[PDB]
Amino acid sequence: NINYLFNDEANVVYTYDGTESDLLQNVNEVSKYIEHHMDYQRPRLKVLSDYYEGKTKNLVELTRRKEEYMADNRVAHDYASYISDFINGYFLGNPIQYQDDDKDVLEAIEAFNDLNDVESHNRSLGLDLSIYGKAYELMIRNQDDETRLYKSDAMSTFIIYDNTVERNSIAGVRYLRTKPIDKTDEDEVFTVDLFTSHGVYRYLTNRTNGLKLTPRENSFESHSFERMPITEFSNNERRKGDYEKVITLIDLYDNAESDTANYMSDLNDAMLLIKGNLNLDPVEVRKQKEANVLFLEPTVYVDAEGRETEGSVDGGYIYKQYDVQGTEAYKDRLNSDIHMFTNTPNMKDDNFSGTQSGEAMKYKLFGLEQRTKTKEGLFTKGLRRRAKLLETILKNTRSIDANKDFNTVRYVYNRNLPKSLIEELKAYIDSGGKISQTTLMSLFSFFQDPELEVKKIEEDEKESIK
Amino acid sequence: NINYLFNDEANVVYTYDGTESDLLQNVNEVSKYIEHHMDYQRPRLKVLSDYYEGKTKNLVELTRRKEEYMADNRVAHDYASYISDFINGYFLGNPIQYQDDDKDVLEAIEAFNDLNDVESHNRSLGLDLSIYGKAYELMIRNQDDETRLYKSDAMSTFIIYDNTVERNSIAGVRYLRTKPIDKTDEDEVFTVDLFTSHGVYRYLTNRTNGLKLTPRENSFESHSFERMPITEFSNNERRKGDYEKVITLIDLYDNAESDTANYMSDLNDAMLLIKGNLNLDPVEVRKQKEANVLFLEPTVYVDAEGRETEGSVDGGYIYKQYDVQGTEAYKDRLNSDIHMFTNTPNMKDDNFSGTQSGEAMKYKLFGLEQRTKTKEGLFTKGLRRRAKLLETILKNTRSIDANKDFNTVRYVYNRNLPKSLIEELKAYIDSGGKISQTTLMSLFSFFQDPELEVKKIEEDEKESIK
Amino acid sequence: SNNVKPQVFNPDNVMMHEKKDGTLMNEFTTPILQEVMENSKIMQLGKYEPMEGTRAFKLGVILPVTKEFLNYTYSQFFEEMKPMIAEAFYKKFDEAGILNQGNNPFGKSIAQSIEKTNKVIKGDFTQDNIIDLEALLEDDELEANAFISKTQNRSLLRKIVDPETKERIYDRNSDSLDGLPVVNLKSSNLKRGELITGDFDKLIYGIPQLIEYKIDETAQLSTVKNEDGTPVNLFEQDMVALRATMHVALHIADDKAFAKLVPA
Amino acid sequence: STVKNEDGTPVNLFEQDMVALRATMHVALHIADDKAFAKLVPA
Repeated sequence: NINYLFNDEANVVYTYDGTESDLLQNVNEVSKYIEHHMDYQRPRLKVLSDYYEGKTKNLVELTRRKEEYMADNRVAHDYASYISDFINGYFLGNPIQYQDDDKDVLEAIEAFNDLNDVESHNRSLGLDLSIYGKAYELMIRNQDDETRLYKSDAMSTFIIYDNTVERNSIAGVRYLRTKPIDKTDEDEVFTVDLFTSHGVYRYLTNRTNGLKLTPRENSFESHSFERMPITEFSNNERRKGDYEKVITLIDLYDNAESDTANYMSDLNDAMLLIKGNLNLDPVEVRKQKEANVLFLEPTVYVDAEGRETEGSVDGGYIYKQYDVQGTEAYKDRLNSDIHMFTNTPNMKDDNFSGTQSGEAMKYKLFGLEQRTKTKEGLFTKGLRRRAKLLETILKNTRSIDANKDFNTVRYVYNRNLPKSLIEELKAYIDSGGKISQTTLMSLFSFFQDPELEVKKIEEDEKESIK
Repeated sequence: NINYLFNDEANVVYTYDGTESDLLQNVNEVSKYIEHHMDYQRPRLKVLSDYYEGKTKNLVELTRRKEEYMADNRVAHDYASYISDFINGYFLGNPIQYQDDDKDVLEAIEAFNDLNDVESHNRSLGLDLSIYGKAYELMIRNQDDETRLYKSDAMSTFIIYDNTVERNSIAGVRYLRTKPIDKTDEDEVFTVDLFTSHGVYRYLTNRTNGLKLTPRENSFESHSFERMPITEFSNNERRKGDYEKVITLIDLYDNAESDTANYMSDLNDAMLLIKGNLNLDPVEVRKQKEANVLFLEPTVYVDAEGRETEGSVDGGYIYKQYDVQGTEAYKDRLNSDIHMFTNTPNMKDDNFSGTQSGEAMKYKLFGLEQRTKTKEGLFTKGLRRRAKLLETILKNTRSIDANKDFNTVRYVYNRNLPKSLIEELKAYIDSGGKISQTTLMSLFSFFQDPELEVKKIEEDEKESIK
Repeated sequence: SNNVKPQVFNPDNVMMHEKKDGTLMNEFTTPILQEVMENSKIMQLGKYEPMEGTRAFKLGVILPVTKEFLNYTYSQFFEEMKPMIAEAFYKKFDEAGILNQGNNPFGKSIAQSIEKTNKVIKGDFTQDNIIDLEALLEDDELEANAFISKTQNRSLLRKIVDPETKERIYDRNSDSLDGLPVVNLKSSNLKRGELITGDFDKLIYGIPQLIEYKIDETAQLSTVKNEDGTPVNLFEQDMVALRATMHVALHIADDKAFAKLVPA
Repeated sequence: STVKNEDGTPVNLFEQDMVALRATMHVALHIADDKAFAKLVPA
């Protein structure tokens, strides 16, 4: 964990001094970047992903476990998923709305969004932003001649930026292990796709030969954009994940719970302790559950001079016990801190304010709102690049007039806070709102036929004339 | 820590007695300032940044740790991030608005802001203000002939000021290490940019030779401003960060919690203690988990004169324990003090009234508002310089009439408090407000088509005429 | 193993955290490359040949490391060492192809080409001897492409001036002689007073397999014996090793294309 | 270990740069009634 998440070589930004041409003529440089990514950045991302899947350290670190006769009782709590799903839903659970002053651009955007199911795509990006801290999307002109948008996995994609303060993206790379499922032999073959501002170059490598890039079939392929098609989004200016900073506390909670599970499994709850010199028949001991009287008769010792004295018999129940106060106060502190440092509502120490939920939520999530507003800023910074790409491909296909401009689009964000349609209708119709009958009926589910009802009303209103 | 954060040479303001020419003719003086910055100021900024990244001292101080058989259980709590994100979101989570009496200037400002995405930029400055206590911004006329604004990293930028009471900025410097990823060789070359009121000088240096500034390819590069382009913002009069003064409490909390985690890992929760001279078969002891009766038979000792006497057997459970009261009171005090000295809401000791989440918030954040109101002043003091630069470049490019003046702009700040659109609509339409139907519909998300609804209402309103 | 004094290995090639005298390299500062990495000269001069299969030969080395060394003394060792292996291979290939040294497996080399054609000049470095060296190539219609030299003889080259133009025939800044580039060999086999030249386009090489690196933790190293003489087991002794292999192929298309100058 | 080098040392796959394939299978057989089988043989 620590040695991967907090290493200095992980989470860096790759930069290159030369131009795209200076890089592309010397493809070995890209191999150096790929190797550095595999050796430093990928481990971090794999660890974060494992936590999202709940494969926490406690499950895999079997090295020091005991199972000679006791149970293993190793445990994983899934806080990482709880946190990331909550934070992502709060940010993008409600679709981003688009406004523009020019309807031609607005409808071109809306057409592209509908074709690509952009709502779900945006949510999946927000989720990757939550777990890995960064996310990538690739835009491609499809074989069926349509502009498509696809997410690119963080563990297999990265971008090399211009060294200047402007940090334009010079080139992006994607690489994937190609294998049969039979896992016969060498898993270590990678396909590499290198994206430049004018096309895709395709190569093969394996980790074995030190990743020297070999041209694939169809080794080059032109694309009609005029800038590198991959886009990168950041969770924050450090590109750090949401639970990445509390993984050590999640570990401590795993350990403490597995400790108590061991204590429960391995010690006897209670026993009848019998002391003193005596005869116990193991056949008679089976009556222990059904006897009412326990009679202990002490051994009488006879002295050689004739004295007599008795042994000390004794009997009573004993039971195991542990420091409940201190262990529960400690485990509660860990849980409380995991929620505090992630601005997630601590369900165990929570009270519903009165009867109305929205404003109580806006209070309790105030700390989460502060981070989300920055995430929102970086997200819009990325969406503008997606729009720049879309307008460029539309113009190059002349699917829109070259006169249009896409940077005027206004991205409007809404949080996924709970809402109350009754209070909102009352607030909209008071203060002068208007609603068409069919729409108003469509809002209430007690109408079995929201349209037939209109005819059924016309009949009544007609016979009311007579 | 202490020796770096509270040292006297860190956090000083560099001044120079001579004019810009007196400095520029003797560039070796810039070598002395760069050297001082590296040896005193940068360490402090590195520590503050490590704390924002959660790499607290407790994670890296492995020097005295133990791992011969116990676990490491080192821990980091991320208070620095929690604090900084909260305070910055509160100050700049809501974009700064602009007012002016002249629409020509107002639209030139707004055009520049839109091109540079100034909203996100301002937030990233307010964050650097919160981490390091100071932040920088560089303005440049781009190659494509556009006015661009870029934040400059606090760890690699500083300014040398005029010695007089007015403290005009004489020169700004930026210096960065240049390397490919595969080299870790002796000559750690730093590229140096020196910004003066007429241009940029560029040099190369390395620490090995003593930071002798050597001229470079295109050793000078003119710019069209008439004052040094870099601008510095200060978090407060002292340029101190927000958690700089509580890092020692954060450390104490890390140590206390890792201490409890050691106590939990290394001691057995409970054990069955058996005393006295006895025969225990380690094969029989495995029944301990499932036996109901424990029978202890004492050894009988026979005296040479024939006496008989019994050994003292005993048995019972024992369990580990720690001072939960005193340790929890101490750790609660640390948490309370960390929040108190940073005016951040203490979530563990908090209660909320009703549903006006803005008003109890203004009560509880009253202490935080007092500091933010000062930071707002210094931030505007910086924004005015940004505007002075923008007007100068616009006039020298004759993109605006030389008659205009930018100091009339009024910067309006709003806090990121929660708001209640229903309460506000009721307060705005009461007291005589007016809203257009399409806008009013755009406020409520139960309208699936806010514009189609108007046509759909016209149809109803038409058939109502018959 | 159960030996509590550090394990003596034969040969002593295993990296260790604890020296034979018991010194422990804890908190050990990372070394630095005080010399620049060397590069293959025949890969710099010669002509590359696209190849599969064929005549090649395999270079290889195995670096064993104690996992205490790999944990406490120097964690990044293997990553910092891959350049150094690649250098060792380059030097081995250069020394085999150029000087016919180091038990070269090929039956081909520049030293053998020169010794066969007897295209050797006895003499000190002089403008006339440099011209004669070049003329041994142009006699057979071949023009010199570069020079190979021991860097320690630049002191001799600076002493030669053209008596017509009255200027240095050797540009010490360009490191080019009579307008031709001079490449330097660090190997100990090329003596001070010796200089080699040829039309290196006539020297052809190929690389069927680029350097392959595998790291392993469970092999046996039969080539390294414990003090008791038993072979080292990586897993059992808690030790790690890196294997590197490479294939190289060498061909000389015209063995008269090379000439040599040597002290009298 | 079953294959030896020319010098008699056991073949080490790593140190020699070799690869080897192992195939294994578990199979069980049972005659439920020894009388259920008969054979015709040339005299």
